[PDB]
Amino acid sequence: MLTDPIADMLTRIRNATRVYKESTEVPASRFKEEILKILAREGFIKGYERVEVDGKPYLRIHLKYGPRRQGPDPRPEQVIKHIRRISRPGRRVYVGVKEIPRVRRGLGIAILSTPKGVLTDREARKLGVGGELICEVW
Amino acid sequence: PKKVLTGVVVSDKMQKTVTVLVERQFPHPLYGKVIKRSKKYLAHDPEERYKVGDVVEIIEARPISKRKRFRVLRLVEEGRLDLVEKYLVRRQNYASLSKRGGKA
Amino acid sequence: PETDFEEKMILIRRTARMQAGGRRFRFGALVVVGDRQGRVGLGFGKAPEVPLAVQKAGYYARRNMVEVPLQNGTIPHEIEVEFGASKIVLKPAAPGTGVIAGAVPRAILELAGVTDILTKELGSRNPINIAYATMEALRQLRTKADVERLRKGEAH
Amino acid sequence: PTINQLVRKGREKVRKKSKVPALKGAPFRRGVCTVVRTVTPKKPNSALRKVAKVRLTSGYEVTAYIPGEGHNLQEHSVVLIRGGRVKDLPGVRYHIVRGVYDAAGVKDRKKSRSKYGTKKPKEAAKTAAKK
Amino acid sequence: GRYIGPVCRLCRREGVKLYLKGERCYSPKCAMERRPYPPGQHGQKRARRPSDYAVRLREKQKLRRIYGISERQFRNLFEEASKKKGVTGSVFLGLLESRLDNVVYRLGFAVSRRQARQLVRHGHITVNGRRVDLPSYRVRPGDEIAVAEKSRNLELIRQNLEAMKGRKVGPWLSLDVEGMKGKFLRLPDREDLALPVNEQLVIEFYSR
RNA sequence: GUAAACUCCUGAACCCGGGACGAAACCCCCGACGAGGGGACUGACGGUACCGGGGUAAUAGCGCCGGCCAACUCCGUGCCAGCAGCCGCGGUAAUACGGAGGGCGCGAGCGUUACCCGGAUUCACUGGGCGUAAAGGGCGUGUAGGCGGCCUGGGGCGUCCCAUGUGA
RNA sequence: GAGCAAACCGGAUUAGAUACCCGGGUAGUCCACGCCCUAAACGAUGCGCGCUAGGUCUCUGGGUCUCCUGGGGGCCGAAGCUAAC
Ligand SMILES: [Mg+2]
Ligand SMILES: [Mg+2]
Ligand SMILES: [Mg+2]
Ligand SMILES: [Mg+2]
Ligand SMILES: [Mg+2]
Ligand SMILES: [Mg+2]
Ligand SMILES: [Mg+2]
Ligand SMILES: [Mg+2]
Ligand SMILES: [Mg+2]
Ligand SMILES: [Mg+2]
Ligand SMILES: [Mg+2]
Ligand SMILES: [Mg+2]
Ligand SMILES: [Mg+2]
Ligand SMILES: [Mg+2]
Ligand SMILES: [Mg+2]
Ligand SMILES: [Mg+2]
Ligand SMILES: [Mg+2]
Ligand SMILES: [Mg+2]
Ligand SMILES: [Mg+2]
Ligand SMILES: [Mg+2]
Ligand SMILES: [Mg+2]
Ligand SMILES: [Zn+2]
Repeated sequence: MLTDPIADMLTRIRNATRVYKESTEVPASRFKEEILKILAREGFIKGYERVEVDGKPYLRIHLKYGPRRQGPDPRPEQVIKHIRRISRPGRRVYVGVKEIPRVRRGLGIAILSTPKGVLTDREARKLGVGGELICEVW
Repeated sequence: PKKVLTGVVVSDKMQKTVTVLVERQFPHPLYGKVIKRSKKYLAHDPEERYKVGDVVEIIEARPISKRKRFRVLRLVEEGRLDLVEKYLVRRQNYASLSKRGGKA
Repeated sequence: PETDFEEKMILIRRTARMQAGGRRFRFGALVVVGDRQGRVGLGFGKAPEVPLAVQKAGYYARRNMVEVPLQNGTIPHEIEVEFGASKIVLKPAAPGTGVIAGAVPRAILELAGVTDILTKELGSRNPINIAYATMEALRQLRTKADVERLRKGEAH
Repeated sequence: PTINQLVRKGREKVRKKSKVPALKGAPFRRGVCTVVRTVTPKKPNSALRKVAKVRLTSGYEVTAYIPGEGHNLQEHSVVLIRGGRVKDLPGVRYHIVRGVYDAAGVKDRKKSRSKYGTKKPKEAAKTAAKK
Repeated sequence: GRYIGPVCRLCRREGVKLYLKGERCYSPKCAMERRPYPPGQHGQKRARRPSDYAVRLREKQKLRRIYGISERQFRNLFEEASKKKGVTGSVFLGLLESRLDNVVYRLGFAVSRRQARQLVRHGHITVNGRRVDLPSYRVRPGDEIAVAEKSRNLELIRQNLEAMKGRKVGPWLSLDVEGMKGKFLRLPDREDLALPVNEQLVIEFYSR
């Protein structure tokens, strides 16, 4: 039994990418599905599409990387070099609007969860709201 | 405006009096984790109408003794031993920590 | 084209080994070479004589350089990098801030041609891995993340 | 530790331990010398080092090193203690100031002075600048 | 009482030519002329690769010794700067260059700063009319810095302006040699100043 | 070390004369006892600050100079006398003791001692740990508590936002 | 209460042996109930859960059965980790 539904996903994407898999599956759910909507509009992952496996819903996240490199260790740079969880369970981290994070000096987002859908540091600030700081990706 | 608080009676032993439990909830001054603490307030039952485990609301008022300074406006659910059982069960514990020495 | 920079010796040491009879020192120099225009590289070769030790490291230096993405006079953005036990962390700063960092990271950053930074340190303040420490930092700064997230991917 | 641990049973602040048992803070002490012995050094160094017990105003009978190339302290002298430990003398953790009370500054010294209470010389003994 | 005493040894310690005397430090005699090595019994020996601290230090004693200010008045302005909007660097200089005792140097009224320090002291200068014997007085943009009426007749001063007849002035100042007056147009910008300094280092020194 | 000498220029102190802001009303008169207007007394600080004239070159010290920490030789002394914040320095070549010269620092101040914060991500929320370095409770059962999968709908306590009062 | 064996009894070795060696010997080791609760009680590595190359040997159930799928024990090793091991 999972303890933190999201964190699970984030990680499942994290390791997934470290071994360069083409895409990984993760338990479906509105939220996660809305959380991946961002990683997708933002370029960290080609995309996700509702899929079934054994009979239970899952989400196929098609990871995105870069080009192969020159010299030793030719593996492709990472698109999601880092993807942490901020607001863990039993640690709820909600930030005001003036408390929203800047994240990797604009090189990365920070998915918030404001009472106005799931937005990113940008949007959320643009709309003028704050809320549970779900994660930080770069 | 007089503050209203919503809690759960937990003892009707006294006359015209009811012990209400107010659970509050706030993030840490230095850890932001959410937290729950509680306080027992002593409000007046001039009608003896409120009984065990009734979920009531409370208001500030003319002190009516050492500790009692609130009242019981009106109901919010006429029955829930569910929570009273928790408090009663917390105390039950103390009764057993240190001294008695179950080891002797 | 041209392959000449400015060299700076970070920290030298005698190392001493042991054998029947006595001891035997081996010298270690830690050098940084740079353009002040974006290229810099650490290097530490050993030798029975400091000079060669420096020269060698002068050669190892120039071979391990890293074009640093400088914006104006700073690092484009933030980065903290783990090494042995060292945790250098650099933070981009406004102009007129100054370098502001340790003997080592400064020796390095100052050749990459920086002018304004604020550095984060938190372990094994060891001249060596803090040295390396400041470099992968400089190797991880981003050029084109802007491109990688939105460009296609054909032949990978 | 879990943050919900840091919550119940938080973090214990670091208490300090004064390496200078000179009551109520106080920067200097007034004591009455008692025995002015000559303790030896320790592991690495060697010689004879002037030192002297001092019945302190606060009530403590503490030892004190006697700086300088030579001094005039005896069995009843009143002295001022500073503070600072010597590393070759276990037990003492305090110094004796000079040119203060029965404690007189060493003669002829010429650089220390402020340290080692010792009114500089007159040099040819004229105004602030002649000689 | 800031310093006061041998100067050229200062010139010799920083290794760069400092104008702390006005005249002379131009003709073959500022010492840095055939003897640029530091003073002391080892000025000629060989110097060892300086410590990051040494450089930052030397570079400060330079910036400062050029204006002859106590490390005290020196610091506090540094701070003023640090706090003001703008490039700590130049903002620092700006102010440093805003000192009456200094402005009196740039306007020529005196052969060099120290002398200007003095002229200000003995009340031979004026700002907006009311004389000012304060060296550290900060000249603001738009303040005439004239010569004391009862001083316009001193030989020493006449001598000075007499030779200014021709010497242009910083594009951040301007003077009227006739009425021996001169305004402080605006805070001179780093460029405008030709200092053999690296304030990006002074700065670094006070970051320790 | 242009340091002094010496030359010239300026002239803090000190002397002369002048010397005030801080003070305007309460009272009295006209007016109406209003409003307004008129009159007059009123200083501790002070004869002080400040202005005008004359005017002499007219206090400097203190800490350090092995490494951190910028500053080096010689003479003395010889594990002695003594230095010491840590590391240490001294047993007959001491850049680490003492004096000299020199030098760096700061300057009416400079050193010292004590205590608070910093460095100390050395109590770590931001920002740490526990195979062998200090650190997993000998194991389990289970109470308070902390934490909790998937879908929709009510509340909307938390949470976020706008207004406003408070935040002297 | 067979054997063994603290303490203890002798034997021998030693410069001296209240020891290593040797011959006996009590508590004890054994069982019952009650008490003690410690341990290099060590994998010196809390419990649960999800995720991340393989290969090789082995115990145990299913299997279209010398191949694949589940549980447990070892070995070697991807990425990764580690101050190193
Ligand atoms: Mg509560
Ligand atoms: Mg009461
Ligand atoms: Mg680490
Ligand atoms: Mg740092
Ligand atoms: Mg005392
Ligand atoms: Mg004297
Ligand atoms: Mg004199
Ligand atoms: Mg001066
Ligand atoms: Mg200097
Ligand atoms: Mg001058
Ligand atoms: Mg005259
Ligand atoms: Mg701290
Ligand atoms: Mg630790
Ligand atoms: Mg839920
Ligand atoms: Mg609400
Ligand atoms: Mg028997
Ligand atoms: Mg251990
Ligand atoms: Mg089957
Ligand atoms: Mg297995
Ligand atoms: Mg292995
Ligand atoms: Mg590997
Ligand atoms: Zn000169």
